[PDB]
Amino acid sequence: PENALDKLFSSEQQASILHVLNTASTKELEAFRLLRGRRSINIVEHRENFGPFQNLESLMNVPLFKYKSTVQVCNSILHHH
Repeated sequence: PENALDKLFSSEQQASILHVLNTASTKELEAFRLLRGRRSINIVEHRENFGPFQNLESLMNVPLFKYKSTVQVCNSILHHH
């Protein structure tokens, strides 16, 4: 986890992003431009079938997320939640 995506964020920043990923509706997620469309549905359905996100790296398990796009999504949620 020393090389985890999560290490790019402080613990409080990580908690703030995870809270949104774990509680926002698809409509609320689509307010983040990078999540408009299928990504928003994917986050909500993944958390329902696999559980709430415990770390940000876990977003790479969601279709349509890669490392770079995960970082960019998290940076947007951090600033605009």
